[PDB]
Amino acid sequence: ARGFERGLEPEKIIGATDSSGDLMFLMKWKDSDEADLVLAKEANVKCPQIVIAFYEERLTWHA
Amino acid sequence: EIARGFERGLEPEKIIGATDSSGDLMFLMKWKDSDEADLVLAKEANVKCPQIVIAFYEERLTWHA
Amino acid sequence: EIARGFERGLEPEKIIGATDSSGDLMFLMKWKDSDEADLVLAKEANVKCPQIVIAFYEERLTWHA
Amino acid sequence: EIARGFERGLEPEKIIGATDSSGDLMFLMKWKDSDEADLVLAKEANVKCPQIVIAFYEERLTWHA
Amino acid sequence: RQLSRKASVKVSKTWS
Amino acid sequence: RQLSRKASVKVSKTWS
Ligand SMILES: *C(=O)c1ccc2c(c1)C(=O)OC21c2ccc(O)cc2Oc2cc(O)ccc21
Ligand SMILES: *C(=O)c1ccc2c(c1)C(=O)OC21c2ccc(O)cc2Oc2cc(O)ccc21
Repeated sequence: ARGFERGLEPEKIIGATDSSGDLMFLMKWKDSDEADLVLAKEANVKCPQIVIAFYEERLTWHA
Repeated sequence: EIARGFERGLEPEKIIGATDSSGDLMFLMKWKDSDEADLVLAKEANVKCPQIVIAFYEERLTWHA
Repeated sequence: EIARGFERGLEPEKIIGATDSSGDLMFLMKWKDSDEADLVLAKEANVKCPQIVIAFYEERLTWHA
Repeated sequence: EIARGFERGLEPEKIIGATDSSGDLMFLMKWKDSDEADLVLAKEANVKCPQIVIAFYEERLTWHA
Repeated sequence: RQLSRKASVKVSKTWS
Repeated sequence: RQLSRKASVKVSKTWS
């Protein structure tokens, strides 16, 4: 009974990884302290503003 | 001033660049069926076309050690 | 026309931050008896206030292997 | 035996490294049109050739990951 | 105009 | 958001 399915409101994304073969977010949820992973494509649709917040901070300009 | 930004009322096509040199983050927005791109505040673009911003960042992923 | 920068003509106190997000490196310069700090191109501060630049770097230096 | 150091009278080319080892900060200075490099006190290099000092530190400024 | 450069989003797997 | 973030000068102990 895991993942996005728990029905918690997402609070913030703390890291991301594609090593499973898909892009995944470590989602911390509001009013729970067990954080699990979510599919990036799903997060885009369900909490786009959380995703923006995660990506936004990590922006840099390279040579 | 007269005719800038989102006020031109076109639907956004893609973000072609971004800059924080002012003091706030802005995207250089290319709009559909126009070919002069202008700047928009990131806060606005985040709320008005959330998938375009998510799409902009998704192409630009890098991995650190 | 309001062109505050190194041109503001006030005397520098210390460098309080730094950023190279734009293609050029800039110091956030604090001025004497003012509380408006602004950005200056690093290449100018290197030539105009060399000890202010060197002072910024000496504090903040660390050692790697 | 003092016949060495800044007294070598050569023009400073670049700084090669630095060390807190003698308890005081020193730059290993390479001199122009020579390939024998020796050590120089930091406080002298700041005052004598600040542009060489600044160039050395600048190439190494960072914000991490 | 000069900030029209690379524009990378820095992402790491160092967690986990 | 490197401004407002403390900057380090990374200096090597052995060499350059
Ligand atoms: C080049 O891409 C670029 C980007 C942003 C800005 C310039 C060049 C420039 O000189 O003006 C900047 C700008 C652009 C749009 C906007 O709405 C405000 C600003 O403000 C600004 C302020 C400073 O201090 C420097 C540059 C820009
Ligand atoms: C400012 O917007 C910003 C963006 C991204 C990163 C920094 C500042 C920074 O100092 O760390 C960066 C970062 C952030 C998150 C993450 O997971 C990795 C990295 O990696 C990284 C690498 C380099 O070379 C520079 C900056 C960052």
